[PDB]
Amino acid sequence: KSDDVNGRTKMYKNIVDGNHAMEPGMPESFNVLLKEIRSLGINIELED
Amino acid sequence: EFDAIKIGLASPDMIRSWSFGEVKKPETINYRTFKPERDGLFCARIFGPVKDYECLCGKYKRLKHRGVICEKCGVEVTQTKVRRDRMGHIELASPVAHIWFLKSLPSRIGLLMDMPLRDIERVLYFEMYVVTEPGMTDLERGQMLTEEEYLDRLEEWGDEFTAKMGAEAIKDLLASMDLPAEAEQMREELDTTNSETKRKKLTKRLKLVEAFVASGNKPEWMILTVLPVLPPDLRPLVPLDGGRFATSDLNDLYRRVINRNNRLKRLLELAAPDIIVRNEKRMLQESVDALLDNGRRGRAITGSNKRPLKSLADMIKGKQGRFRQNLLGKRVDYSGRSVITVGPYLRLHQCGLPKKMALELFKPFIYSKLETRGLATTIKAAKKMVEREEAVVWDILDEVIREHPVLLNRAPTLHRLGIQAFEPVLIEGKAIQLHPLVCAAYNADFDGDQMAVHVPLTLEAQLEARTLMMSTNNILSPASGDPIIVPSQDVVLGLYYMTREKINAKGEGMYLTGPAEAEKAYRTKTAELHARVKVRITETIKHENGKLTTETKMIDTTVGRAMLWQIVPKGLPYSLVNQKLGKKQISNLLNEAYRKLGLKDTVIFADQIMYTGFAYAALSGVSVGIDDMVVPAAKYTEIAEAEEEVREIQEQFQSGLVTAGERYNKVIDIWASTNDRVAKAMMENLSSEQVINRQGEQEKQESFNSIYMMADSGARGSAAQIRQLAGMRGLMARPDGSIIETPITANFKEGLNVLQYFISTHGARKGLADTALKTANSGYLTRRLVDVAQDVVVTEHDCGTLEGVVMTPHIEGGDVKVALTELALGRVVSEDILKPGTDEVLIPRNTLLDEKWCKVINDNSVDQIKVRSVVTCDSDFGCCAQCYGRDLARGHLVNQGEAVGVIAAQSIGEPGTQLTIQAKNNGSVKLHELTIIDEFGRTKEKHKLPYLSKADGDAVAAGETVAGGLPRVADLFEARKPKEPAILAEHSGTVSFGKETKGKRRLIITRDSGDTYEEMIPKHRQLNVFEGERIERGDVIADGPESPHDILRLRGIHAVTTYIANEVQEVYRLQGVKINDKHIETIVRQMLRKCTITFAGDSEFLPGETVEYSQVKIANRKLVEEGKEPARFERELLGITKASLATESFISAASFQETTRVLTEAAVSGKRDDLRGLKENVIVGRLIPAGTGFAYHQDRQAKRAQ
Amino acid sequence: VQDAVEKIGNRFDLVLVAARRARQMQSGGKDALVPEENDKPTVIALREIEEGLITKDVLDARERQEQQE
DNA sequence: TTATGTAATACGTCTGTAACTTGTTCTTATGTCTGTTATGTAGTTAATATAATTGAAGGATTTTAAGA
Ligand SMILES: [Mg+2]
Ligand SMILES: [Zn+2]
Ligand SMILES: [Zn+2]
Repeated sequence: KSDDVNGRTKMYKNIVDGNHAMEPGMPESFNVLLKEIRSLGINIELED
Repeated sequence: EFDAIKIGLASPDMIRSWSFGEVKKPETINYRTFKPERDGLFCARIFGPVKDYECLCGKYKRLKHRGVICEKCGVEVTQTKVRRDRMGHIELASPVAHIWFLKSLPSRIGLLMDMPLRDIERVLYFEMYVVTEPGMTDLERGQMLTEEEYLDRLEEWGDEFTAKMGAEAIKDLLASMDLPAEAEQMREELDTTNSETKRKKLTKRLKLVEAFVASGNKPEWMILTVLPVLPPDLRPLVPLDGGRFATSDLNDLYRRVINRNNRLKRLLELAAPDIIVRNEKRMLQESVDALLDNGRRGRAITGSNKRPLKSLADMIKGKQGRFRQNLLGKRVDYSGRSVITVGPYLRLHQCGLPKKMALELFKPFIYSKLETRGLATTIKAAKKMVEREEAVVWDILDEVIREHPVLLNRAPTLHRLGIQAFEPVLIEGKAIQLHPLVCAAYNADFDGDQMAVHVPLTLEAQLEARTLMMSTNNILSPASGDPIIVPSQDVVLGLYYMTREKINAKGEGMYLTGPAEAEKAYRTKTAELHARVKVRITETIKHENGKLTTETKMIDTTVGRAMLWQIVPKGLPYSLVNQKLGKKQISNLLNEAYRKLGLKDTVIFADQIMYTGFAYAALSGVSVGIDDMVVPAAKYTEIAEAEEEVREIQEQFQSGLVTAGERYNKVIDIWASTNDRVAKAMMENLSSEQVINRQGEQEKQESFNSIYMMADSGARGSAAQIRQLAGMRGLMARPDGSIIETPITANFKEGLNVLQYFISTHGARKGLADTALKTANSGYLTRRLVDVAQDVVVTEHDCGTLEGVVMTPHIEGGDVKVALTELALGRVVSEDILKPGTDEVLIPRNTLLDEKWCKVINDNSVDQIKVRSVVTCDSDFGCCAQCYGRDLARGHLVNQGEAVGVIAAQSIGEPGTQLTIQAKNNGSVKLHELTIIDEFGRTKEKHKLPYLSKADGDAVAAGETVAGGLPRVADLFEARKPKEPAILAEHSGTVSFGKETKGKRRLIITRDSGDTYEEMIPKHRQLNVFEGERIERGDVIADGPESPHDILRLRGIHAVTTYIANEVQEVYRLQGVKINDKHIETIVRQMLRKCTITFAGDSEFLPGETVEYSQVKIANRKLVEEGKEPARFERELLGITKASLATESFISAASFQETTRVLTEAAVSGKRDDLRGLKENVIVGRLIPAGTGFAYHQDRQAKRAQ
Repeated sequence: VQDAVEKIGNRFDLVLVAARRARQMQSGGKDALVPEENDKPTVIALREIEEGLITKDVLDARERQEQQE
């Protein structure tokens, strides 16, 4: 509903298709957070 | 996709690896073509194309050339969104120190090289040299040389030594350090040291060195040689309307850095004086620190508009920072807002939603249904049909909203009842219609309030709204367990009026077949609402075991009482209705209905109660008039008497018989007495009337005055307000706090004069401003509680612990403050409850104490019990179901996955705005203190014993003489030290005096082993101990407030838990707020989470290190399994703030507050976050490991196990 | 929804089971085991759970049977 | 009875329509080369002159490192 760019378009399409299911992803605000922390010269990353 | 977030230092190679190019020029965009320049801050070759699948020169301009780098310009043909991801880098001419690792105290650089910060800044600011390589010379590493001294020792030695100046010198010192050798040196010296201060210093330094060697970081990485550059779309330069351009301050900061770097590179080619190059290096350092954190080094640089430029740290941190403004909270789609009106026709599960709002909110659903049932061929057809507002669109909207719940919210959301799910009913208008019975949960009044509406989209959200958040499910307050849907105002007034009793009303003495004939008599004007009649009532009782007994009898009642009985569900006694029904009576009706019938019957009964109350309050015709405010005739005479006596005491003062202070005090006393007497007279005149009965004499009857009925029913108003209306206003306070002598001798009926109104304003302003500030104080307290207790979730069913807490009724004098039934309702028994004086097991272990067992305990006169609590649970993470017990909002055992911590924090924080020896019983006397116990065996009087009519065990008869609210809670939850604390006996032993050293005194104690322990006591201390006395541990030496830390250290966990609970509940109960103690115990458990190791043992723990208690418990269990010496620890009480900031997760700590310190420490230590709590999963958009998502996370914990 | 939580025991597990049933009825071609009575899939799933026809074990068994076929 | 001659009827079939396909021929849109003008960059000036700068303001509490 706020900042998952692909997820919100997918949600709109699914509602139009009458499916009512979502595929959540990563919010864009968290990516911005990571980019600024890296710009502060600190290695922040996601482990698998 | 990912399971953890790692943080650590950034090496130059890593920063280069992140980058897609090197920014060489401060250029941004062209002044004519508005296109990015090459090698600038917005370069398309470094950061990506400006247009989707296009290149700057425009030769490759389609998806056919995807992934092809154009040879003429160099722009990769790809999507524009890569400009939000691609970074750049700047190769700095000279190294620059990182501001966070230098000026965030304690300085990691300074701690690492063991030099004072001022020295390091002197080297950095290019003032003094430092030796890097000493060589075969008497000079040592890190010693300072001034310019003159550097010259003399350069002539003396020459190239044997190396001395440098600036960030380069610090970099060489950091690179030349041999970390393992230094660590061994500190370890050995610590093994052979005595001073405690030097112990702390080398402990921190060794911790830093060990963290560096373990994390894999290199110290020289704290000095930047290459500077990363943020993606352009995160610092955009965009055209505004009117042709103006809007930019971010990061552009200016980066431009300054690049300009100074280029100037330094130019000055090192046109070989320049050392002074100029030194100044330029100073510029470069200042610019980099300004870009990273503006204002920390010194004067913050400002823009052309004369306010400080916003740096990256400002983007990251604060109330406006990314964590709290965009990650922990967001603006959401499918949301609306409107003014709220009242719907008296609604059911408890219904809310009135305007049609236009529903059309806007449910637009995709309407499009879907129009496409499905065929009236819209495409999506623009559906859009046009919705815009034109055709009828079939309205039927489709009805069908979509038919059973789709919506979420209603009102700010501030103090507790979870501030958001609830309702079934929408489409209404014509623009205002949301709200059910009255939920207003108390929302704190909503219809004077301009606005509410927000949210539409849950997926099926899971809809079922969560229907099952968890729906208004019918949330009718019990989670803070106390009481009903929260209790009727108020007109409902109470109507139920009160209909159930009142009148003498010689029309139709008195009539015999009625049942409630139906009472209704028939009232509707036919045969009998009044308040006629005393005899009615045949059929009453069914449902017992505790489920027995249903039905029986009929004739009862003397009132017509209104039977008419109200008509709506009462079967299973309830008729005595609940056969009385005048105030607010308490209706609340008791609803509570009994829930306790004996369930939920559905309760909601139906509540709806019918509210309908009936509204109807009969409308029918009553209750109105306020100037004649309803009867001023007693005794008020004038009482005022005259008080004035005459004040004249007499003024005469006495003029004679010198009494002083000024005495005169003031007793004048205050006489005016207080006059106010009380006038209030009593006005109440007595207002509360009664004389009527003529059937036999013809005069009888006393309770009054039907409108104001009296308003006050007595509990609808609106209390005795103070009627006193102000028809009695006296009383003494009022000067703004400093003093109480003016002359009161206001006028009420609001005759009106005040100018000075009386001025004194009134004095206090009115104080009240309003106090409310304004206290709201913010309470909000900050609630925030702090939420972050400390956020990680507590019910993770297990039984922990298998035998520990428990001892619970007894609370006694603070000669009367009980709260019974044990209230304290024990909903808690699981820990130790078997034996009957007093008997060995029979009345109650087995692991049993939930519901109402029936509470009545059993009350009947069998049990004083002390043992129950499980959250603090004593042994679960590694969270708590278990048994240690928590009943969840108050639902009435059953707490389910797995309930966020009990958030519930506790909200429960404690919500009431914050409302915040600001003769025996009297018969029994025996016991000495411990003094206790007076009734014959039944219950301790009913607890009294202090300062250092007596009856000795121990002697029976005493009645009458025998044996002889600031919110700040307090906030100070208690942070475990503050009192300004003048109580001095407490450190060890058990015999006291002895000592040498009265000048300044302050010393004392000694001799222990059982003969060792002497010395204590440092100030002069002004009224010592209680006497020499030759063996004082126990936990005894008071100097009277005063008790520090919770001392209580925990010297008494135990249970003592500090009891202390905190008792004081916070004293504060809460003073103002009439009821909060269960399990919430407070959850908070206290979160206070007890860290331990300092006193005996290192063999586990990887250093002495004097504050570590997590669960980690130590797991390590000790492992070592016991291995048969190795376990660690010895002391537990610490930490304040909610300090406990929150010391969490294992650095994401939660950084999002709480003090982001700079948390990030710096985590980066240096190489911390790893496992995303175990609620806030971390909220930030990364994942399901929270609580409630519906709980199971999901458990599955992952299985997958990582395999 | 007191009957449903009594039949399941936990509100969250009930929500999960009802969500699975509703997705089966909406996204999939599965038909309701109780009269629809012009109700949405979530409410019909709740009604089926209250009647005892749908549990987590029943859904898992049906999924296993579908996988076998 | 049997030749004869008309008549129904079924099958080839000659021709008229139409589909598939290429030549080629003309027209136009585009890419490229070239010439001219405006833009952008850079270097130089020689009475003598030689430690900013501008504000800004009734905060109230805690905790934690430096100095002695
Ligand atoms: Mg209001
Ligand atoms: Zn190109
Ligand atoms: Zn437990």
